[PDB]
Amino acid sequence: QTKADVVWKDVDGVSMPIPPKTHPRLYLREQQVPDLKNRMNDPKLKKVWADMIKMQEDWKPADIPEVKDFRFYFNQKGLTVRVELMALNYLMTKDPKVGREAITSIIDTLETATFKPAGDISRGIGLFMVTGAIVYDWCYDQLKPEEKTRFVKAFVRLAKMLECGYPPVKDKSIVGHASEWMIMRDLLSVGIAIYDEFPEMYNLAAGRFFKEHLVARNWFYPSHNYHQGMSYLNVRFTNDLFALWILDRMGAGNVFNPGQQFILYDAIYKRRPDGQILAGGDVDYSRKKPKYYTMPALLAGSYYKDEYLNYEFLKDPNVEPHCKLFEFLWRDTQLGSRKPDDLPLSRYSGSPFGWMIARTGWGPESVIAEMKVNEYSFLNHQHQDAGAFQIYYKGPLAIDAGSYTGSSGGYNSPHNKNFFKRTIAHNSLLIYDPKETFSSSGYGGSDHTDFAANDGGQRLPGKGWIAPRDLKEMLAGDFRTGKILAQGFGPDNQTPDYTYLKGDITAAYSAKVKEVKRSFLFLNLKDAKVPAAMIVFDKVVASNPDFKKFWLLHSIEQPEIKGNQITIKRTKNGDSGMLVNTALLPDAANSNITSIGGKGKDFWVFGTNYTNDPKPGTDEALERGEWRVEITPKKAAAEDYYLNVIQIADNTQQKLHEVKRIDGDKVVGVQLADRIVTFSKTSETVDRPFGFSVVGKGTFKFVMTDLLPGTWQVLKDGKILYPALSAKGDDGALYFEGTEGTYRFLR
Ligand SMILES: CC(=O)N[C@@H]1[C@@H](O)[C@H](O[C@@H]2OC(C(=O)O)=C[C@H](O)[C@H]2O)[C@@H](CO)O[C@@H]1O
Ligand SMILES: [Zn+2]
Repeated sequence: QTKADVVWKDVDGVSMPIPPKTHPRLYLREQQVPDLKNRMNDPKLKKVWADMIKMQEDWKPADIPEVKDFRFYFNQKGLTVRVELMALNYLMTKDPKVGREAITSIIDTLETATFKPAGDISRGIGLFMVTGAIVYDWCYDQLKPEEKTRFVKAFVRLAKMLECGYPPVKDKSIVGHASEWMIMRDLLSVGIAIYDEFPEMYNLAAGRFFKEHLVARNWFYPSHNYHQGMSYLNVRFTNDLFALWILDRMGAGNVFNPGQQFILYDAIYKRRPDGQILAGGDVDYSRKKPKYYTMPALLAGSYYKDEYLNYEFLKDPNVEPHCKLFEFLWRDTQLGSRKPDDLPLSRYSGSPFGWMIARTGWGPESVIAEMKVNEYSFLNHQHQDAGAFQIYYKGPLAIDAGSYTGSSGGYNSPHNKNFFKRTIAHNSLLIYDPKETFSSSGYGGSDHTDFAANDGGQRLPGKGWIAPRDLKEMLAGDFRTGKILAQGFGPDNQTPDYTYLKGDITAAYSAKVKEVKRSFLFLNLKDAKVPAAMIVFDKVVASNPDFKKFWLLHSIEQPEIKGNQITIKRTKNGDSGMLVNTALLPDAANSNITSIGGKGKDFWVFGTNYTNDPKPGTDEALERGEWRVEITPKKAAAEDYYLNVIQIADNTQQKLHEVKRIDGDKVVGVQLADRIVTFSKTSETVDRPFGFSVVGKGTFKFVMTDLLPGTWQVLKDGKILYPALSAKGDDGALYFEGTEGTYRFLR
């Protein structure tokens, strides 16, 4: 970590650091050179070094693939490993000979290397460049002049092959491949290295980083989450952190908003007791291999001295071979670790996310609930899933359906364009305009289509469903998808009885709607037999009554529908959770409850099924799901309200809680167990007096939402009960306890 000591100057109105005139300055500075001897003698890093020396042997000829993937180069072997270890050895011994061998071992091949086109080859080329930059900066004072010219020219030749182009003016700065290794590690590392001879490279690489990449990352960082889904969180957040470490070790301090520290807590909250991670954005599923965020936990953990993240890394302290050197140089072996068992049970991610993760524990019995507004969309690996909810408990119950890969293909698959990334795949809301079109001409890198299917979902923002170049372009465009209206959890911070969230998601949709709102209320019922519930209350106003509205609930197994009750079970893979939904609004007379699914109908989108069967032996628990429940109004209307109450329990639980709808003037609500929860009848702010009646035994906990913040008064049976309570602005809510009787609220 150290304090910045380089000189800053504005370039085109943007402050940027200037590389110091001194070597070493890549991945470390002179200041930390003498500390390598101890890292060699630190046993936890002994194995790491041992591993790298093993990596020195060449690929045995017959085992070389022939299709030279990025997977082939990231599994680094042979000469390039050797020269890195020579260059390191040169820092440690100062020995002219050791340094000169590194320079001549690498230089010929660096200027000659050829790279056959293959999947994400820029990764290979980029890592080759790193190898070169290490020798160049680490052995700078052993370089002959002719050699520097040779190296500079080799680097430029290699740069011109990178996908972002050289100059690096191509692709995207918030998402996409240019948001990965090519600029934040690879191009940056070389530019730093050759700055004395050819500063243009640094000026371009870091130019774009500070002008674009950084600005866009600092903007969302304060909310401690990431937008690329729970798989690509790995590569993308890793490359942010490479920039972090690189520039700090250059002498530029931490250039990112320090909130970066808390981003990976979101992964921790999503860990299932079966070793898997809660789904989101582009992911696949497995029950064979637990998922880890090894590199992010390492880099962020060690830089910010964070024990919760460090523990995360300690789960599987095995870094990909091309990164073993960065473990060795940057890993904090002194830093401690803690299990997550003592963290608060709910975490909130503010603008531009508006996301709640809610839990009932950290052990085998944990319910895990996710609630999402989405203020903006980042595209790429993010799905158009505004308003979506997800519930796991002893297995996935209320699912985030579909899968990234399968029989359909991968990123470019029909299944991606037409189901996976679309609203229909999610526990959200559909409003079907038969005449809506969805421009997709810019999506993906293969198999381009001008349009994608109509799923009655949210728009495809951007110029044909591509991400914007950067934050400026984003904000000037059409990527806004909603607004957080209210949020909170309490009354205790550690074990909140409820978790609350409300968003206006109207902007996610086309002019087909006038207003779309969703209020989630998750209750931690603090009880083994039935440990959680979630109330969802929606307002949908369409530009045309004849636009069919849908409410969706996805599952793995077939749901049973019995009147106003929906029962979903897990009976496979050792899961045994149960979700039961009580449909309160629309009421039985205006409600159509229908299931769709089974073979041929699992990825169904109005007349067409976007087949995506797993590659044999994968997704063994079928978490890409096979069934969904649709709730539609019988009666065509511009304005409809949905009110659904979910309960979680073991699929062996006979008796659950009875759910009563509460109807007052101005408000609509739900009573179950000892919880009372109310909403504005119109889902707009309540600013006049209102009331309702409670009937039932014992003490109740009340959460009244949609209130005008200020001082409310609470009466019961005509007499003052709480002369003055305060509804605050963030949640617009009252919380209090009370027994049965007839209530009035004054303001
Ligand atoms: C700008 C963004 O929409 N670019 C797309 C790539 O993300 C996508 O590549 C897939 O995703 C990734 C990755 O982002 O790490 C790696 C693999 O190359 C792909 O699985 C490509 C694929 O055609 O399309 C877009 O250019
Ligand atoms: Zn999804």
